[PDB]
Amino acid sequence: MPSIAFSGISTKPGELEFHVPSVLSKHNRAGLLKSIDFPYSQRTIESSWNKLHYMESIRITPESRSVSVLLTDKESGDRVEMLAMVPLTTNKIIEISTATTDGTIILVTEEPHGFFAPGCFGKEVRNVISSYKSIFPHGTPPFILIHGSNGSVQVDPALFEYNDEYSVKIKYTAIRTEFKLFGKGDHGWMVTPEFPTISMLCQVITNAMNSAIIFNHDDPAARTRMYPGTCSNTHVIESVSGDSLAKALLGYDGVYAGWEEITIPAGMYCYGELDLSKMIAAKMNRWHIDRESSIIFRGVSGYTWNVTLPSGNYGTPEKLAHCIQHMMNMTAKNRKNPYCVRFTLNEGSSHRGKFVFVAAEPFDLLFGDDESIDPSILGFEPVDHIGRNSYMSENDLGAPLMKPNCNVYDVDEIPGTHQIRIGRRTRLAVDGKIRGYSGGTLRLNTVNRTTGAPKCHGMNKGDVVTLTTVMPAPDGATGTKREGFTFRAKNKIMGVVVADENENPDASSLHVSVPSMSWTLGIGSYITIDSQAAPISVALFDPGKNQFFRDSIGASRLGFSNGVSTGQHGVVVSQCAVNLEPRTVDVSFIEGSMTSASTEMYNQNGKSLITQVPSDRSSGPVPQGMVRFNNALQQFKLEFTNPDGSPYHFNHASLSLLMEFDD
Amino acid sequence: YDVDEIPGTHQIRIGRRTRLAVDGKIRGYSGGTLRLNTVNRTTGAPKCHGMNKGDVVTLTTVMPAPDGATGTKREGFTFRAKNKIMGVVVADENENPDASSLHVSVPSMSWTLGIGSYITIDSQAAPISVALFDPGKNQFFRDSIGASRLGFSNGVSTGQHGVVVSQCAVNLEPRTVDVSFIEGSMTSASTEMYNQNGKSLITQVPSDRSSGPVPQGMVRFNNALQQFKLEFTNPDGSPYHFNHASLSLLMEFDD
Amino acid sequence: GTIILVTEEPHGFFAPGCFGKEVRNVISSYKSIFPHGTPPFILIHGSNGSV
Amino acid sequence: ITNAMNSAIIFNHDDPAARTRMYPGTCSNTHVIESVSGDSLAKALLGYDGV
Amino acid sequence: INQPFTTQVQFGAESHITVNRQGDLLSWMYLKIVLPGLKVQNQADTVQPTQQSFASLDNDVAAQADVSHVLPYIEGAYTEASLNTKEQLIAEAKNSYEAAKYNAAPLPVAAQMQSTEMPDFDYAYWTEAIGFHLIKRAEFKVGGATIDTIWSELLFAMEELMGRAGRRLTETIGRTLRRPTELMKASRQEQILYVPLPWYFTKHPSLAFPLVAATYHNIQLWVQWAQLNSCIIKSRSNLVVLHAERNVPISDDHLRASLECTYVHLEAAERDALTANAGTQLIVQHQAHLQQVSSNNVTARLNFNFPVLEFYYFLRRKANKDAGDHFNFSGIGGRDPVVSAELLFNNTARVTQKPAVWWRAVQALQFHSSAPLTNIYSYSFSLSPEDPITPSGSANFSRLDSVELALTLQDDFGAAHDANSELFVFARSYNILKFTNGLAG
Repeated sequence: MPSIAFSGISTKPGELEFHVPSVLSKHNRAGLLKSIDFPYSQRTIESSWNKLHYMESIRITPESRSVSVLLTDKESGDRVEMLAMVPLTTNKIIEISTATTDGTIILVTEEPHGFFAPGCFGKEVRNVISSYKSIFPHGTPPFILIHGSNGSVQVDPALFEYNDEYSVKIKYTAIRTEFKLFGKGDHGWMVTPEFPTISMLCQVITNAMNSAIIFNHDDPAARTRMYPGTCSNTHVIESVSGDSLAKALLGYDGVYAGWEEITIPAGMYCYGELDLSKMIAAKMNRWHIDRESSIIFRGVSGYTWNVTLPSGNYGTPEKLAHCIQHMMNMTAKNRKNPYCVRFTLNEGSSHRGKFVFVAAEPFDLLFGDDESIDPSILGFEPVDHIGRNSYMSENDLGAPLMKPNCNVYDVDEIPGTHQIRIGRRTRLAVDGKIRGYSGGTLRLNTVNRTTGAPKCHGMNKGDVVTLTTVMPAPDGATGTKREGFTFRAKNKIMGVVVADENENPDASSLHVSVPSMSWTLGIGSYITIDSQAAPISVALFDPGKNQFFRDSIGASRLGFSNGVSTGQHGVVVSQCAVNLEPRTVDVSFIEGSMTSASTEMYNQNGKSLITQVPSDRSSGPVPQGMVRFNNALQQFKLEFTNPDGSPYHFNHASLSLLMEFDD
Repeated sequence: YDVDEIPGTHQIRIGRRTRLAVDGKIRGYSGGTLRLNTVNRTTGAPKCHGMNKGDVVTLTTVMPAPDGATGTKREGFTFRAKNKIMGVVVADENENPDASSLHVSVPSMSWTLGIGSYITIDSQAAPISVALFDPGKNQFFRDSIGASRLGFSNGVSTGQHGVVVSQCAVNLEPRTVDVSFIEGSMTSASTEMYNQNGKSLITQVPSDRSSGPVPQGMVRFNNALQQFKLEFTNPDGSPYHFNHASLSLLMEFDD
Repeated sequence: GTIILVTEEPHGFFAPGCFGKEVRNVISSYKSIFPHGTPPFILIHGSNGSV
Repeated sequence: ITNAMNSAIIFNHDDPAARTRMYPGTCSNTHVIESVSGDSLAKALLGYDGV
Repeated sequence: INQPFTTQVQFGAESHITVNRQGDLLSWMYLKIVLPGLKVQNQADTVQPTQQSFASLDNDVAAQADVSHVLPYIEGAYTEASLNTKEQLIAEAKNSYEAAKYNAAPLPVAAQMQSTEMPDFDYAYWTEAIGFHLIKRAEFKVGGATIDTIWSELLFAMEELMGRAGRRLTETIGRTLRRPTELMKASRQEQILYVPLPWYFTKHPSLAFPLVAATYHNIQLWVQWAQLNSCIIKSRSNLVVLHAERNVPISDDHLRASLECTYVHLEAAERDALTANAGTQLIVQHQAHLQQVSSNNVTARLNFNFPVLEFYYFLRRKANKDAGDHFNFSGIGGRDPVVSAELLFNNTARVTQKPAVWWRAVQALQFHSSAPLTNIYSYSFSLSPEDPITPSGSANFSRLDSVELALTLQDDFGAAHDANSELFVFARSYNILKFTNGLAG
């Protein structure tokens, strides 16, 4: 019995090919595997499985609200188009007509209101918003009017009557206690809640379809499916169309397109060198700066400037780039060499891009200085970038796909259960200094309640905010006492965050459409601004369980079940302990390399194994594996599989095996 | 260079330190050559500059002292140019090479007015390339520590910013030792154990004493044996180093 | 209005034309070989600094 | 060096092998490489089997 | 009868089917493949832009590789030239290169400037002959033993040589004869392909596989699928490729396939006779030698076994493979990659050095139903290698100590950008399949 050492270098995950010397290529030999020198080179997180997918609440916008279904009648062959329109999260009122002889008011909206589904298949016109009372959690108001002189007003959806696609009737008596003046020229906002889950959105679309068509979301599969409901006997579904919502729900074999993606760096997270929980939190909070941080740069004159970035949520890389650009140009005072800072998307990508710093003259970015901001936020290495007029980040960063995160997350492992928890931080209200009020819009500079420094607010167009008189400073506040603007309303003052086309988007400048009050008397004074915190849903799948989430870290590794996990309070907890430990590796022959190998070892799936490599070098030697070869062997291929069935990653490590052959 | 193991990935990093500029006291200027004594920017003591003939340096007016500087305030020579002042480090055949004496060919300016004053001198920092090979992979790098031990691939790894990082974690742990017969000591030995290369093994010694006893190995000898030779190989195929240690083995023979 | 710059050592900027090829400026190729922003050539001793 | 050779001769460095190799480029049809000489650079690049 | 796979069908995976016993013999076998229609969207407009990379026409790696070979022959300031001036300089350098290497007379520059009229809109398409390219390997198994193996490259070579006039597989495999505009048109909608699997039993009715005689063996087809990244070409590098109906990024689970088998039902007397005595069938098996090419001189050591009827060989440039042109067996600038070849048995010339045209055109003219449109070379030991039932010559490679195919390739083949070009050699060999007591081997 000659023993032969075989050495191989893996060119592919999970597969090694070995050449048998011609001296041994005789027919009908048993090979005993004596030992494997296994490299244990597979990372806890590999570049092939480093994604986590999550979402907050689903906002309905003018571009993402409609699903159309073409139905064909089975008897006549006639074609009927069926449109579901979902109500907008925020819709502006453009006119309020005064009282017909019956005391009804007509409210005219900027966009089609979507409150009434057209009567179809002999059904009456259905109020879609009336169904929100049964779909949303208890205490969620189905509908709010903003701009009442008395504050925000919850209105029963059943009090609305259809007038046309852009206008609704309501009895003045239903709203009389609250309607005392819409200001001349700003008629306020219609507000509906954002959807906590795809399942709740599918129930509203089903109701807007008068249950002629049923939309169901399967959380275990992370898939939306459409079925014929009450029209199933009379009509066939021919096709589906619609806006960005229809494409998002159905365009990817029912997988929702609005999942935010984080990429975790490949590495060892089981040995305590890298903290996976902190890394997930850092990647979810990519556009949140916890503390005031400095960018250090030097111009051609040899003068070094320090630029202090405001703390808070920038929301998008473009808002961050623009803030850096603005602050660099203000600090350098030099109109002759304007610094330009931009985020640039990669060709063919909608959401991956790089930071680019440009000036007319050469300048240096001092990112190797310990007082500088962590350059990894900007995708740069922590080294000084010198002697160029242009710098582009080495690393690709992800911009938000739909809506930037309104939450900031902590990710921690629960002591004693070892369960991962993804929890939103307590959202702190911001103080806003009143800069001006014109045309129903209040202009505010947002500041940190503790320090009084500028604070990036993370709010976006169509966000609904609550306005209060300046709240007492938090315990341990170091900032100066702020003079509060005092206002009183019967109900909560709400406002809608609006874009202003005329002002540079400083991430600390906040513009809000607000009820007509004496806001001009408050110029220079402060108010407190709060916004609602969103739920979180996390989509996690083990390898091969879902075709869209194939590059996911794995549900089982993070202690999750395969599917969508939702936290209504912005907190999701794993069902099981986190398991990042190296796992056993099943070693088998690749089918078709041999017409017949007998083994005594089988895995749980009945697959023939040569051996099982232990999780680590300390667990003992690799078990001996007897293999019988029925034919003359010139070459054989070995397959190395993880217990999840994924291919083992050799990371360019070599492997050596010792086989003893019978005579 | 700083060399460190990256926390949580266990990857070795060979990184250049931030090259600190040196202050140079102007001693003299003659024939386009500026003569400088180099000093530490923090302490003001003499500092060896590491620069050599043909090095290209940038000259600036004395920069502000670093934070936490303990040295006395230095009087800076002020000069202005539209572009960066560069100079070439030159040898001076007439001066003893004190590693703190720096001679630079510089543009013709009023440098003689700066005698006794200070300027700041900076030089570009180089990239690094590291050549690492496992035993037997390259005939020239045969005495290399091994690419795989340091988490490197076999070959040249280049860091354009003077920083190179290993692809994998460092693995310095003792590895298993393959035990086999030397070919030609025996006309035929049958074994049930083979390594990954198809080489017949007697046994595989574990990485350490704590991993368990050495597996039993059955060997059949077809001939009368007066002597045998054993080969002990690491998993990389390199010979095991006994370091003058003795080894004992127990064999049971059939009757 | 041309200036001649005379060097201490052979400048090596021009490869001789061979095999029917024209004389090639070797330094002109540094713009495509070196990383972006590396100057292929600098003159030192300008009264205005490096060029 | 390949550009200074007008691509008549191609110099390639193989980083995995840490070896420099020389090949006939545009002269491959008309000429044969007889020998290589030069200063310390030629010896440094080619004298040790391309190491 | 159409039958689903026993395992999931996906790009880059292996799938198998256990063939049902719905008749007494198995005759024809087709892989029915369903490919979705393709659409494209800009990466900037996509909510999830992360997809596998595809070959793109704005990054023509094959054209860049061809330009790299003529760079030493470009006279003047190429780097600083306008685009139209660079195209002129490349066409002039091509004349100088071809004059120096081949003593070719110069072509007028205007005749070398073939604008392929590419459409001024965004598209993606399935690669040429996608029905063959999808089948990286298929194995016909009986009782767990592999009876025969076929490869994508072999299927294409077999259709080139044995494909009869008026019965070419064009539509059935998604082949347009390299007309990109037709591939684009076809790729906008769902495609149903019927790829014939040319097993020994599909070649003649008397060779139909006797299911009744093999009752105790499972019959299986195993298929290794091509990776999705290799199956698609796009107009531009920054495009995301979408499933045209579902409006989602194209993914590995969008491959659908089934097996269409023709069963034969026999009269009871013939069925009983065949069950009692199916005896032996003469079979043709396929063997493969696959080699990387890094030099203009290549020796392939053909370790094939059994009585070999014939062999095929051809080369693929790395640049053609990387461009997604998987069945482009041409050399540099579309030339013949082989200058000459020699066949040696035990270091003795069995066929002395012959030029490429002899191996490609003369061998095809003598022994095959068709001449190949691509650079496929053949050699037959058989007078009629396409006759599945009548042996007409062979060489027994199991009795030769060495069989060497020595190739002289074109200049610079396997150099620089074409390092790791591929040599394919396929052989057809006789064996015997025996049926006894409900078993086959």
